[PDB]
Amino acid sequence: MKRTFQPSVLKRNRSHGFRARMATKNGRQVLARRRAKGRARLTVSK
Amino acid sequence: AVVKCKPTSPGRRHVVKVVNPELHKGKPFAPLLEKNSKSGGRNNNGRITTRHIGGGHKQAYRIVDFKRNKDGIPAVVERLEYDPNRSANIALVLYKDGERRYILAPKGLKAGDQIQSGVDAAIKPGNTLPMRNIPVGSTVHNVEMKPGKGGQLARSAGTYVQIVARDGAYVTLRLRSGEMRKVEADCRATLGEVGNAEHMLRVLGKAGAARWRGVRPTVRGTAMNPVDHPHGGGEGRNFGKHPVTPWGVQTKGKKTRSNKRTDKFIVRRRS
RNA sequence: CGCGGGGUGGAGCAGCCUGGUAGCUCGUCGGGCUCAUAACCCGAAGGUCGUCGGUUCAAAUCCGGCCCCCGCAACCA
RNA sequence: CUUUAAUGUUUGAUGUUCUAACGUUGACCCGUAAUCCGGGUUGCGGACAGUGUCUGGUGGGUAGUUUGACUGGGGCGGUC
RNA sequence: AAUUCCUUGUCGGGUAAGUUCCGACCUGCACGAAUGGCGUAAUGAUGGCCAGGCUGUCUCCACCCGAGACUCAGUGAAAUUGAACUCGCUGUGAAGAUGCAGUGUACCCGCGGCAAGACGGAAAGACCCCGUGAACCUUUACUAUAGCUUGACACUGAACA
RNA sequence: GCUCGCCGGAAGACCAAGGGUUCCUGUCCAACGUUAAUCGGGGCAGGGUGAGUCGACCCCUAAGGCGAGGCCGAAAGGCGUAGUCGAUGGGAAACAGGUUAAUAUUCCUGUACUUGGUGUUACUGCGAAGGGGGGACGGAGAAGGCUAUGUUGGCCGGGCGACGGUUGUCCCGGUUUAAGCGUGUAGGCUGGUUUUCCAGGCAAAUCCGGAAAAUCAAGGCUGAGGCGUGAUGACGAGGCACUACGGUGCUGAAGCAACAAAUGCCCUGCUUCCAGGAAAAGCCUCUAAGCAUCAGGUAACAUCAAAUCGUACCCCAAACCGACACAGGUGGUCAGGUAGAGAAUACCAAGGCGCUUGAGAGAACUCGGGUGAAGGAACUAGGCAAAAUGGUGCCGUAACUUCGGGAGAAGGCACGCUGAUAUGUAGGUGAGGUCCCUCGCGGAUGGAGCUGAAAUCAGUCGAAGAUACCAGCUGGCUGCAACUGUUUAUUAAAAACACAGCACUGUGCAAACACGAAAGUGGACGUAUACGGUGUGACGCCUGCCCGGUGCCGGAAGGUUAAU
RNA sequence: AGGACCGAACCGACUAAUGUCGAAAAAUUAGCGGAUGACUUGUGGCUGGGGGUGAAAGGCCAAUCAAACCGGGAGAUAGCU
RNA sequence: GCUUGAGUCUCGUAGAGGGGGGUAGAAUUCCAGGUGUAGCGGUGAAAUGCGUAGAGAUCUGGAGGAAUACCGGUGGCGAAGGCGGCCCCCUGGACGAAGACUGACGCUCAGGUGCGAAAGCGUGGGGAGCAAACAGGAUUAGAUACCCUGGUAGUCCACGCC
Ligand SMILES: *C(=O)[C@H](CCSC)NC=O
Repeated sequence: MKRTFQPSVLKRNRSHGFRARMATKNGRQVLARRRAKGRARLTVSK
Repeated sequence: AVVKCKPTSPGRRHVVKVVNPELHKGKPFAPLLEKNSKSGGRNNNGRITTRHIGGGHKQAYRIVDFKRNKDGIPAVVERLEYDPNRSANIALVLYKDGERRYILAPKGLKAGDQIQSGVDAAIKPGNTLPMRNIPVGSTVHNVEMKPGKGGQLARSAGTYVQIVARDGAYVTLRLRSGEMRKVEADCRATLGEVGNAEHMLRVLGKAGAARWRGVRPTVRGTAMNPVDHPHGGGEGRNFGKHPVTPWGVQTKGKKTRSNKRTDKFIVRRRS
């Protein structure tokens, strides 16, 4: 077999990145919401 | 040459490698090349537009001139060259003024042959001439549609276009597919017939052959379930509908000749 | 358990659909041409239109019972 | 009234030519080193093609749903 | 016959014994000529039958070597469970009874075992039906629609035959 | 600490990735470890990661992303040019030894190397988003030459040994050495050089490309390893000396020959084959707009700078992913001895572990296996499971056939050990000596030494010699499918799908078709010997009859027929 | 030369047993199939929900598929329990 | 040794001898247009078919594939099969003339080799006409035959097999 969460920080930051979300239309509203709930970790990173 | 390989292993028993002993045994003219990354049949959106295209060997594109826009300049075909793109093995020609180029190779054209591009050239296999001064009733190839487009017809191996007649300003042509079309006399036709005619005798014997060329397998419609193809389903291949394209459009008898901006060109449609 | 169509000289079909007139091939009897049969040519006879009742000037026809026949039924955990 | 005939006149259907609309994934030049694009010369077609609107046909490629009940279980048959 | 319902069809071969198998006979319920027919060496973790070899598969198992099972010390679950002083039998009974009646039997209570019952435990039966429930799928089910296609008006003009 | 046992192409040693202090030290035992625990990857506390040469950042690009104007779209927004990002890619430069509780191609010692800045002196013309060469490349295969490395011997050091022999053809340990520089071989590639001219490379050109002349036959490019240097240096067995009894200081012999031999290197080679095998920059160089008492470039030299981030530890697993300290999965590199063809396997070296519950008992039964009387498929849905065959050379081998095969068909013989042929052969390698010389890493010749198949003969041991691990069961009739292959991951691996070939049909290029409201793309920078769709499915022999019904195509006179 | 044979690393997953509250939410054990190819694989990109992909099973799309997951319509509706 | 066998060289003759590459004319068919109109075609007769969507007939142009009227002759060449419009190129065999030259070098030949009408078969093109099978209409006691109308393979070309 092969479990389904391979660890790769690049892909962790390529399509879940602060600069990745803040880029497009939908992404900003998402970041708006996580701030809207008051969550500390918006999109996990370093 | 229809050189059949002996039946050693299964699959190898039906191979016909029409090899050639007249090409250059070596890597071609480096300056006349450029990369060519296949996109596998996908558009900008990324969705598979055309099926059966994926995988395959990497190829390098040789920029071949079809226009022949150099009047009155002698050239010599130094060596032939195998082409990963065409069926017509291109020929490396050296113009006598110090500039090498690639062009399709005619019938009996060999290494070291002299040619010339223009209205001044007489008749000999490989010479290119603005159609008017060509013997009405000859055989040509690489004819341009738009005088300056470059080259449009009969560019594959063993193909040729017969020039019917020049009535008025439009040349009556005859394609291999029998569709006689009128094109102005302003175009440029290269005399002769495209070489390497034994290309259509070449069989690939194995299944892996068509795959390393680049063609992905074709999944028949009587095998696909109704959800993925118009035909399909049934216990024992219960076929019984009318043959259509996987998108509903009826096939095996359906003229999709929907142009109308060029019917003034086509004189006699496919016989 | 039903629906659909039909039942017409010795064989089999026309005509029915849209009401006043019943036809064709073979066959039967026979003659002819042939030394003989067949084949063919030709003429005639042969049809209660399955049966009964109703209806209108006239019922093979339009309608209603009974009988006979073909296809499908004779099931699935 | 009908058969017809010259003309004035009012619209329509074809044939052909022309050039300014338009098309131009023809050549070339400039912006500009830039296969995008725009414009300018010229060539090739040509009032077509294409697009909007109205409209006839086709149309499971696609979509919204219907697809009766009783029934000595359902179904078949039958009935309402 | 991957097809033959009737059927283990019929004759022959193999076996002492052949509903399978092999070869033929055609009476093909209901083969069939690119939804291809008939053969086909080679290939096959393919389907079926047969012989040899070899063996515990079996006639009938037996012994032995280890890992658990058993005991002791430490740690310590689980599904399940209305309450329980929780026997068999005959009968009756919401229709197969540990619980009612009749009746025999039975000191109280553990452990190692084995699985007949508690219609045992696990899955608000996947089987059938119902619901004027849902969902995909088919088409000559009803109505629309993309696209394609016809023509007219417009962008769209000017001459003559 | 002394014995025993296990892996040893790993259960060993290092990295990427990814985790994030799990690394080391001291201390503590409740909670975590499926047991206890003064133990630990647990708690508390302290310490550790040192760089011009490693990776990355950085220069430059690929698939692809974003993308000022632009084309287009109800809006959002989509695609795309110039540009600008993006490695798994290409591009400059270092090795050995010693040390710490933990880190070191980074610290220290020694020995080296690279790209740039300013300055000095002597010469010389330099100069782009522009051109050219290079960079720069495929698969498989055979061969020559070496190295990492192993072994034997020689030599040095020690012993001659608790039960019989052991001063001898005896035994044990060591015998290690790079980067750079110089030389520049084996080998491979290519004819150099000089003159002139030119519609060629958007322009220029001395650079490249081309055509005629000329002289001579080599010059040049490239290149593992060896040899010298590096190094009268480092290291080095065993001793010499103090114990906090963990280890430290000091001293220091030999340090070579020979054979065998890689998948490593020469080789980003050579032959052959076809499915025809990146791009850009660094680098070398030519000129443009121009600038020349200049500025710059070349060469030698002095000095200076080389930043920032990561660097601990795990890294085929108790530290990653799987909720766990989980019999699973995880890319790359190094990878010894004997037998053996081998990275198989078995036993071992270096090195690391005994799997974090054990002590007794030997009951049924379960599980993993060993063995068996006579028979040998009578078992059963069915030869499922086990059992058996199993290696090398040679002999021999049918029906059938597409003449490749079938085939390792089936069935058989010889296999250990010792000596002799021959103080170990054929073969391979090969120093000294000798000769020559266009003198070097030379060419012949010469044969010491070393390594080492196999065949025959004789004798002998045992029941057995591929004695173990390792390691086909074979054949006959036949359906289906051609075959290799693919598939329902987590109940179906086949007769299903794919398949080369075949057939029809659509398509004249702004091609049909397809994604997309559009633009723009794929099709294809392909064009009828091409591309798309459908159907069957190698090969061989063939592939019949029906156009009523449906669909499609052609012909449209006429009837019906919307909008207007 | 080879979609060549035997057969490890590598990858896949035909048989039987054990396991099924397991060591493991499909593994191990002893044998198999392929292994120069239509091969396998690391790093990294593109195609997305009525859509993707598919050597085509209605399989696969984060242990979930004849139409994914999450949030909003929504306290949806139920002649039903 | 010789020559009356056989062979060869010098100069000429006839010829559908073979292969390869072009070219020419009439006729048939088809496509398009002009003119024009109820029949055309076929047969012993008739019908199928074709035609008022306008054929046939007729005129013009164009694209075609195949075979070569007359010359043509119990004429010619070749081993036989077989081969004829004309031209070019390569090329074979037979024959005549006056001499010379080598000097029996010959005849046939199982096995063996090659060539080899048509038809048929494979790969890839070509495809006008003609035309198995096949279909329709007739004939016929029946007609899967003779007739007619349409018509696929083939017939033709390059490389092979039989
Ligand atoms: C019939 O016995 C039924 C068939 C079920 S097939 C899924 N079996 C049980 O209900």
